[PDB]
Amino acid sequence: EKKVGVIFGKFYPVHTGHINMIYEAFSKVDELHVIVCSDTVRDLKLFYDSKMKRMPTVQDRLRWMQQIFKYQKNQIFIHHLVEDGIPSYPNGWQSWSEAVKTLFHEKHFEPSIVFSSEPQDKAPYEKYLGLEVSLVDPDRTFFNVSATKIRTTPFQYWKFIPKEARPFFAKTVAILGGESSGKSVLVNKLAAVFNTTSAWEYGREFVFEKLGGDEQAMQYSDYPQMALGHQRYIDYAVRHSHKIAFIDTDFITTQAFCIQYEGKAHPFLDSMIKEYPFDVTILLKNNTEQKQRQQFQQLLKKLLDKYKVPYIEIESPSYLDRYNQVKAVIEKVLNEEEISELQN
Amino acid sequence: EKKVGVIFGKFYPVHTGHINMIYEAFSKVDELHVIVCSDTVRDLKLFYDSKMKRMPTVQDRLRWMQQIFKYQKNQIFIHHLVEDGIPSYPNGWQSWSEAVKTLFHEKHFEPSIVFSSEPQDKAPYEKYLGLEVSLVDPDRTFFNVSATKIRTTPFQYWKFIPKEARPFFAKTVAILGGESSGKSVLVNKLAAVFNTTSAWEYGREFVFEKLGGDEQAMQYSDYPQMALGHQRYIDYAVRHSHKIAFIDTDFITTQAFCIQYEGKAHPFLDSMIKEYPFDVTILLKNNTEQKQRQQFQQLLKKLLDKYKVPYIEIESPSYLDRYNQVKAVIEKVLNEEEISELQN
Amino acid sequence: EKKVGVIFGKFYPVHTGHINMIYEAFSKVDELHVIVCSDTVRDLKLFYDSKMKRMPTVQDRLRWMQQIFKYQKNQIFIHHLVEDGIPSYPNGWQSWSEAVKTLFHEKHFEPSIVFSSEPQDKAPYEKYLGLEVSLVDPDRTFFNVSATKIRTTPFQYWKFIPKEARPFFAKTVAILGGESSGKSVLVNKLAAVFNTTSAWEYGREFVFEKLGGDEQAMQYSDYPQMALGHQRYIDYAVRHSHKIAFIDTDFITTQAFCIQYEGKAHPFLDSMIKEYPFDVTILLKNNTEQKQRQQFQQLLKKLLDKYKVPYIEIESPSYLDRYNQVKAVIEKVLNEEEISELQN
Amino acid sequence: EKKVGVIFGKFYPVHTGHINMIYEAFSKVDELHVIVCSDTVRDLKLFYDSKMKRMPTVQDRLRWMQQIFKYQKNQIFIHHLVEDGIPSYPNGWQSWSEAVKTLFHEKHFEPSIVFSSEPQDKAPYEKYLGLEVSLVDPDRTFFNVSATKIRTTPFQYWKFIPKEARPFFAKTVAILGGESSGKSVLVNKLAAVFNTTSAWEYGREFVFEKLGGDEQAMQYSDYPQMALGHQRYIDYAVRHSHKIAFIDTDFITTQAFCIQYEGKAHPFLDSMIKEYPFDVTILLKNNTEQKQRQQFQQLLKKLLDKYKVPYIEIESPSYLDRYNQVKAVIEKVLNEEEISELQN
Ligand SMILES: NC(=O)c1ccc[n+]([C@@H]2O[C@H](COP(=O)([O-])OP(=O)(O)OC[C@H]3O[C@@H](n4cnc5c(N)ncnc54)[C@H](O)[C@@H]3O)[C@@H](O)[C@H]2O)c1
Ligand SMILES: NC(=O)c1ccc[n+]([C@@H]2O[C@H](COP(=O)([O-])OP(=O)(O)OC[C@H]3O[C@@H](n4cnc5c(N)ncnc54)[C@H](O)[C@@H]3O)[C@@H](O)[C@H]2O)c1
Ligand SMILES: NC(=O)c1ccc[n+]([C@@H]2O[C@H](COP(=O)([O-])OP(=O)(O)OC[C@H]3O[C@@H](n4cnc5c(N)ncnc54)[C@H](O)[C@@H]3O)[C@@H](O)[C@H]2O)c1
Ligand SMILES: NC(=O)c1ccc[n+]([C@@H]2O[C@H](COP(=O)([O-])OP(=O)(O)OC[C@H]3O[C@@H](n4cnc5c(N)ncnc54)[C@H](O)[C@@H]3O)[C@@H](O)[C@H]2O)c1
Ligand SMILES: NC(=O)c1ccc[n+]([C@@H]2O[C@H](COP(=O)([O-])OP(=O)(O)OC[C@H]3O[C@@H](n4cnc5c(N)ncnc54)[C@H](O)[C@@H]3O)[C@@H](O)[C@H]2O)c1
Ligand SMILES: NC(=O)c1ccc[n+]([C@@H]2O[C@H](COP(=O)([O-])OP(=O)(O)OC[C@H]3O[C@@H](n4cnc5c(N)ncnc54)[C@H](O)[C@@H]3O)[C@@H](O)[C@H]2O)c1
Ligand SMILES: NC(=O)c1ccc[n+]([C@@H]2O[C@H](COP(=O)([O-])OP(=O)(O)OC[C@H]3O[C@@H](n4cnc5c(N)ncnc54)[C@H](O)[C@@H]3O)[C@@H](O)[C@H]2O)c1
Ligand SMILES: NC(=O)c1ccc[n+]([C@@H]2O[C@H](COP(=O)([O-])OP(=O)(O)OC[C@H]3O[C@@H](n4cnc5c(N)ncnc54)[C@H](O)[C@@H]3O)[C@@H](O)[C@H]2O)c1
Repeated sequence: EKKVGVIFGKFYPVHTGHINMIYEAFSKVDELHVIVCSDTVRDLKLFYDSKMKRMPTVQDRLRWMQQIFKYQKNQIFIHHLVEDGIPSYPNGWQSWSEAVKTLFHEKHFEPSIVFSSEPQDKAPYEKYLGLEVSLVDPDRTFFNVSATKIRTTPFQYWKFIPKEARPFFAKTVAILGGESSGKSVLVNKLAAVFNTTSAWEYGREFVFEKLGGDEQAMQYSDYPQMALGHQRYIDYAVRHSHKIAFIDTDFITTQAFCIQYEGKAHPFLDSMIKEYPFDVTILLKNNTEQKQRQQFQQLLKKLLDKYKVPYIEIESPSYLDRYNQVKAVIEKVLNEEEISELQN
Repeated sequence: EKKVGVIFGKFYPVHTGHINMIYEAFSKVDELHVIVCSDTVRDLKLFYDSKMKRMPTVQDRLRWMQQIFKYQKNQIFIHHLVEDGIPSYPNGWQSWSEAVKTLFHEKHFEPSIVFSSEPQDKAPYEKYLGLEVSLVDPDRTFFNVSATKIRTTPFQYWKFIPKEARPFFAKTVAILGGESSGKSVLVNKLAAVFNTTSAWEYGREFVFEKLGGDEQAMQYSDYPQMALGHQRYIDYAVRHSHKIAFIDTDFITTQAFCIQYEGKAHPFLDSMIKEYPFDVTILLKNNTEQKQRQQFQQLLKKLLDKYKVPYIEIESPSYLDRYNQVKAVIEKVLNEEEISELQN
Repeated sequence: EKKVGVIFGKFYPVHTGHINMIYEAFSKVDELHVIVCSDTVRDLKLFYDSKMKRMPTVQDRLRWMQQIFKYQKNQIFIHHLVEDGIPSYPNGWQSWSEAVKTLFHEKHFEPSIVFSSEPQDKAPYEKYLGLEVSLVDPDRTFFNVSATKIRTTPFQYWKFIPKEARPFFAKTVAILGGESSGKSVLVNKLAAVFNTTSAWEYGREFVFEKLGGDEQAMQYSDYPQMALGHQRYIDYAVRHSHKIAFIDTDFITTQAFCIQYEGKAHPFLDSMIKEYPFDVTILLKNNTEQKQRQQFQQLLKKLLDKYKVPYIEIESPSYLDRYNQVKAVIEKVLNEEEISELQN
Repeated sequence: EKKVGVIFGKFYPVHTGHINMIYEAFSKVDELHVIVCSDTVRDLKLFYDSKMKRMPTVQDRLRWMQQIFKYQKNQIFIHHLVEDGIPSYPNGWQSWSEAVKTLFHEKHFEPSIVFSSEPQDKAPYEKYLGLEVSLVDPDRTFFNVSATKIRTTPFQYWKFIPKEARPFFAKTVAILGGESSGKSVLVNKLAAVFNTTSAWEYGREFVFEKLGGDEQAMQYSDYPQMALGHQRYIDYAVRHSHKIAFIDTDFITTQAFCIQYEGKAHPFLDSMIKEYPFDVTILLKNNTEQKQRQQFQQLLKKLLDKYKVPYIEIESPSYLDRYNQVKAVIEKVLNEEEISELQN
């Protein structure tokens, strides 16, 4: 025999709600085929309509599934269905089931049962696709969540967002400032206090070594690697972030460091800057315990100003203070919003 | 010059409160020495007084620190101080500072400053050890927590327990039952619903292969490895557990499997059984959709009964039901307690 | 359409020769099914006939394949075929192709092409199974190797053995001796000199801490974990061994340590001892630079003697010497053999 | 007391010879300080004098040590000594020992013994630094190797180069060609045959999906990640390369793919191209079993030609052939050299 089932979704994004369902259906079959359906214009409207920074590609999405069901990749399959031109959901099944059928051929599989919620699809599935259907928790008894709720307010529904997607819904807070090191501790204490992650300044060991005598501790061709490692860090922090990820330094800090020590810029750091924007950038100013430091900060603003980097500069007299000021803004990110130079 | 500081603690256990502090002190020094102080009898009373399953050894403790501050192991050091015979805290400093001094010699380091909270120690530190002292968040402004609070009610203070210790405060729930597979899905759905982890049945692929024809899919010398892998799983689940970790099958299930198929027992599975007890063991019985299954369950109870394994057997007519029954008990673990055959 | 191919083998063991082939066939199909065929008695004769320490189970074998082709597990499948009762290779195809057919049904796949070498199978495959066949490097142009060559002399054909199997063909050399620490360095220098791996003594840090004052640095309930970690180490060393893996200490050393400090034994260490034998055990004696050490060595021999642990004791006056003596024996393992108390 | 030793080196590069030594010295001390000494102009001459592609920075070097002795970072330390202006080796000790002394202060450590080979240094060390010295294998009995031998002919001394450095001495061979897929298999078969590694084309799954209908399977903003993953791969391949690492596709192939499908280029791919050159680039042409393929190859040469990418184009009628042609060139890399469009 060999039972075989299908599933359709937009998975924009994928929540523990879908996830659970998919496993459920999977325990009822020997082989399950999971379809990620996209609509260039529809998807596009949902993205812009939301407040998501970057938009998840079809690839980004397929990959989420591809990953979530890796251990079972030998039974659970994942395909992409393109529904462009095909009339809006309520009615188009004739036109839709066409492509579905097409997929089933060029992908060589014939499902005989479909899983879902949205009862309103049973008959139609039965009609145009002619399959046995099976409702599964439509009342949302388990996993009281939706792609729209998460897409609208990520933080209120965080426990429902799989770690594969987190990158499209987490917020990164980068903290620029002088070698004060107060930064790093503050960056760590914050993550601690907010039960979340942080991503150190990659190569901080040499930064401190240079800055000190050693002119060769950090040189022009080092920067690229340094940046790339700082990236490895950030990604772990996001992958595991609770809602926000504190990032010690940012790529601009690295491009700043370079320039100051070589007079040159380095196209690679430039590229990184444009590739990995941050959600919130905070600038720390101090002046109470004289060198070339004031020059770095000068340089940071200049570089920050270019690139059009929205940032909110903090000035403070003592540690404990700075901590509060920052903690304050963050608190507004975890809820409130619209900052830009903050409500001060 | 080269500034150098010390810290004393019992770290029973270690919370994000201590952790934070230690980093703080660390940013004020080039080299920090962290002392884990033990008292055979004192420690012993605290353990038994609590409701912790296993007791953390001196090694277990040193290792927590050893690990938490691994990346900084080149500046932050960790030592063990034995305060047995030395009179109870309030007064004994003369007798205590003796050993401290002894450590500082046989460990070749001379700190010149000490960090802590508990102001009541400044003068004494200044007195008997003669060091500069520095209060740090005594009001517990950040990290409103204590070794006693966590030691008393782990779950209420979970966000304060580092993942290194979790094993001594998390609870494992093992679910025994037939090949029903409903187990596995249920075991996963549970972890999902409770935003926590689960540890699959290692080698489930072959279990299902055997059980089916293939008598060679799982044979006597396989068991040891199988068990050990199931262990790798459990440990990840605990290391990352939210408060509880659902464990598909247990070592007894493996020893049961063996016996049934070889007539023998296997000393190794036996050892594993006695080494890794579980916090809660749940037994699933079914009888509504006839083979040799009833024999396995029979065998499970026999093995469960020996070993003195406290367990609570669940009987149920349909999936959705079983789910509720289980979910019920769990809910009592996350709060209430004392079950043993449950309040039914 | 959807092309689909099969492959048959004993894979006892699996060499880069099979591996290569399988990928080759895989690039010619959309879906490849790889059959591991076993014969209780045949396999059994091949094992005993060889000089392999432990025998690879059907599970051990399926797992090798299961692993080697993990990334492709969604297209390349692996099945077990039982050919017991079925007449010896040359003739039995009628009886053999029966089961093959049976598998193809209860496993729901119908291949239409078979890959192999051994031309002598084309017609028969064409005959009894009726499939298109395709020779692939029968002249062994690439991968001049065989399951028998490796099974006979592993070391001469090491470059052909995948790391998944290495455990069944690598040799472990454990080195027991006093805290001399000369051990560890020697154990490392050896691996270095022989461009191979080594597996440290897990928890050496505390061993040295105990042995010194700290009676609580290593206590009875620590041993189990310590052992298990030492195991994690050994396995990495084997997984990556060049031909041999130097192991600092052995499980008996741990059971010895225990006894000496608790008077008890600990069933768990006992189990480990019986589970993980070593290929060569070397004993280091010294007496030139008085404590309780002579007692440990005494204890090691007593424990070694029981368990029936074949071992070769080395006595030496200075480091450089010991190094040569050891290096000597090893050299005989990489080639010659039969030692037991060595050729001295 | 607390014994403490130093070591000086250029470590250009670091071989298992140095490594071994350093551990040796380490077993004779409680704390060892390892100095990496650089000379802008000297180092620079050694690099150019050799045939190394990229030059190891001071950072690259410190990091090698920093890494090799990570597990022991709490006792073995690593420092950088700048000997610029200080007269050439044979004589300058007065001027050299000055800085050494300076380091010992600003780095707060006072060694009382020095390790090395090169006896000719004992007295001088004794003289200008006044330390107890200790020869260690000067006859190069163990580890018959030198920084110059490796720096001159890496492959002949591969077993002596730690995996941390491999990147500066391994060779990467990238293989460009059409979706033929013959590439990938060939790229893998090569690594197999040469007992070495390979780094697949990251995201090959979608490449093949696009190329086929799916215009959304791989879009403009995907490229950056794709590239970066292909990088993760290459780095593993080098880190573990035997002497050479076969790389499926190269960054130009990715920039080519982009352009062809968006008409644009993407600055990021551009940056990657300039950052990660390859040692040998091979181009595969085919014309025997018509689409838009000929256009890609056209595009590859255009992009290859720009960037000034030295490449050797291979034309061949059948697989087996191509394999030989390639295998041929490689064989010349493992020994001979100077190719550029090859000796054909
Ligand atoms: N044009 C047409 O006529 C036509 C007809 C049928 C389908 N379609 C397309 O097929 C796709 C199907 O999309 P969809 O509605 O399934 O997208 P979706 O991502 O919202 O839902 C995926 C599945 O998850 C289930 N689910 C969601 N949240 C759940 C929760 N909290 N608990 C349990 N289950 C939960 C849903 O019932 C659904 O079957 C769409 O692209 C749609 O436009 C089009
Ligand atoms: N907060 C950070 O940015 C950061 C970066 C590197 C390492 N670490 C910590 O150092 C310890 C081990 O260091 P090591 O000796 O392996 O040095 P390392 O540089 O080799 O560490 C790499 C390890 O750090 C982990 N890691 C990477 N980015 C991380 C992040 N943002 N947050 C937490 N972990 C991250 C990785 O999973 C990996 O196992 C771990 O506790 C690790 O968490 C933290
Ligand atoms: N017998 C004697 O006369 C004598 C005298 C002095 C010390 N001692 C011994 O020294 C050891 C010191 O133990 P301890 O009191 O530090 O143990 P502890 O583990 O409770 O505290 C460790 C440190 O963490 C700080 N801390 C704890 N919770 C915190 C939080 N939430 N936020 C910020 N900081 C926090 C504490 O102030 C303390 O310095 C004990 O073993 C004690 O018996 C004995
Ligand atoms: N829930 C489980 O018990 C369990 C066990 C193994 C793998 N997995 C999952 O399978 C996927 C990868 O499988 P694979 O192809 O590497 O097979 P694998 O058996 O090699 O997986 C080992 C991997 O699983 C992770 N892992 C181990 N125990 C785990 C646990 N209890 N919960 C979650 N992760 C655990 C480990 O960190 C490791 O990376 C991951 O998503 C992993 O989480 C889950
Ligand atoms: N009783 C019967 O009548 C009968 C009939 C047919 C098959 N069988 C069974 O089918 C199984 C087939 O075993 P097998 O002979 O394939 O075992 P095998 O493990 O030696 O070979 C597996 C495959 O690898 C290929 N191969 C091996 N070394 C190679 C190298 N260096 N380079 C390239 N290719 C290489 C072989 O040609 C073969 O197809 C056996 O169990 C056999 O007894 C039985
Ligand atoms: N030779 C050994 O037995 C051994 C054991 C542990 C660590 N190490 C080395 O220490 C360094 C990192 O230490 P850490 O800070 O992560 O401590 P750790 O104890 O956490 O190291 C575990 C790491 O060591 C590796 N490892 C495990 N057994 C190994 C073995 N026999 N040989 C080589 N590597 C092994 C594992 O893959 C893992 O990444 C690495 O260079 C590692 O090779 C060696
Ligand atoms: N200008 C001056 O007067 C003066 C005086 C003394 C030292 N120095 C500087 O100090 C540094 C010392 O450099 P170096 O000569 O040690 O560099 P190196 O990298 O070649 O050697 C490092 C160490 O490894 C040992 N070693 C190398 N290969 C070995 C092998 N195969 N087996 C065993 N041991 C091996 C060497 O004996 C040496 O002590 C240089 O920068 C040198 O110029 C300068
Ligand atoms: N040859 C390759 O380029 C390449 C790339 C990825 C994975 N793989 C193989 O796939 C298997 C596991 O895949 P997965 O399910 O984790 O997918 P994955 O993409 O998550 O695999 C990442 C894993 O592949 C290893 N890896 C990365 N680059 C590698 C390289 N060039 N050569 C060998 N290993 C490399 C990494 O160490 C890591 O454990 C392993 O056998 C791995 O070797 C190979």
